Amino acid sequence: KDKPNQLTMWVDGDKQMAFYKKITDQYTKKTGIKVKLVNIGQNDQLENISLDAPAGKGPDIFFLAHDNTGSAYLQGLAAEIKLSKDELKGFNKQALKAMNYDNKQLALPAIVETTALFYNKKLVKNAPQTLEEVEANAAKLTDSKKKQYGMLFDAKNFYFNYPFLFGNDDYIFKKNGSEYDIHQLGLNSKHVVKNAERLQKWYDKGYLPKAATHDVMIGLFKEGKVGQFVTGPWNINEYQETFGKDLGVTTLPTDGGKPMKPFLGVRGWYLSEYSKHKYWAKDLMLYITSKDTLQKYTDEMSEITGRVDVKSSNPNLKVFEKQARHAEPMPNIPEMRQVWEPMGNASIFISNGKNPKQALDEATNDITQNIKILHP
Repeated sequence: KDKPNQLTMWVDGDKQMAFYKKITDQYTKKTGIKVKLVNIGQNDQLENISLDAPAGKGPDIFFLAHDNTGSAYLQGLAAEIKLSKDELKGFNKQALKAMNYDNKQLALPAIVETTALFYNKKLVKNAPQTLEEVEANAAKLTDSKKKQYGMLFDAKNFYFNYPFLFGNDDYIFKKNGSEYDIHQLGLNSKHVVKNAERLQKWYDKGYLPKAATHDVMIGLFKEGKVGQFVTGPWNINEYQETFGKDLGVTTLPTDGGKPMKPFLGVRGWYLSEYSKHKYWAKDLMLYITSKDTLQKYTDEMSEITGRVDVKSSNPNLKVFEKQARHAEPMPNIPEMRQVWEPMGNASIFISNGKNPKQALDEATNDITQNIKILHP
C-alpha cells in the first residue's frame, strides 16, 4: 500500500477523456499520484490490452462494455476486485452482477443503459401501467389511414423485444446465482412461445408494421404519429425539443405480474492483471466511480450511471434511472454472442407469420450447434 508515482487509465473517447482529466487532476491533488489518460475506444480495449499488457506498457484500469466480462477474465486480462460493503454501497446491485463472472466482481459500473416507454401526451394522456393498457391504446390509436400507430418497438430485434418475450421465470441461459449454464437454454420455453405468439398477434392486428425499422420508428414518433414507443434514451433531447411538455416517459409496465424487465447494458472500469499497483489502481477506480464523480458525470453527459445515489435533474432521465434498477443484464459470457443473430432471425420470421414455436425451436437448435462449434 505504498503509492506509485503514476497510474494509467484507458478512456473511451475524447469527450470522456476531457471529463476524466478534470476528475483525475483532483485525484492527483489529493494523493499526489499522477494519472496518465489514454483515449482508446471500448471496442478496441480488449484487443489492445491483450498485446500491450504483457509488454508492460498497459493501463492499470481500463474500460469495456460488460458483455466482455467473461472474455476479459478468461484471457487473464481482467483481475478480481475485492470490495467492502461500504465500497459497494451506492452501486446498482444489478449492474454489479453484470460485471460479475465466475463469482468474482471484475468491474465497477460507470454507465448503464436500458429502454423505457415514451409516450406522446397528445395521443395517450396517461402513463400506461399494464401491458393490457398499452395494447388497449394500440387498439384505439392504430389507424391504417393516418399512418398512426398506438404502440411501437423494433420487435424484429431481440434486444428490444426481450421484455415482451421474457418474464421472471423465463431465461436465456439457466442462472445458478450470478453464473450461467451454457447447455441449458430457455429461449423456447412454453411461456416464451406463448409471448412470441402474442407478438405475432400484434403484427397480425396491424399494431407493429413489418416494413418499419428502428430508425423509421424514431421518425414516426417525432411526426406525432405514435402513441407509445419503447426505445433507449439516445434521442431524448430531440423528443424534448419536439414535444416539450407533451413528452411522457415511464418505466415498462407490468405483464400479469411484476414490472417488465428490459435488458441492462453496463459499461465500466476493469483492473488489469498486469497492473503493478492494484491497490491504488482500485483506489482510483473508486474515486472515479464515486457519488461525487458520477453525479457530475450525469449532469454533464446526460447518461444514466451505475450508482443508485446519483440523480439527474432531468425528470425524463429520472425514469431511466428507475428502469435501470429493475432490469436484467445481458448475459456477460462469451457464448451470449451466439444468441443475438439466431433470435433476431427468429423474430424476423415471427414478424413474417412463421409458427413461433418452430421459430424459437430453430433458434435454440442453431444456438446450441453454434456454441459447440465456436466454444468447444
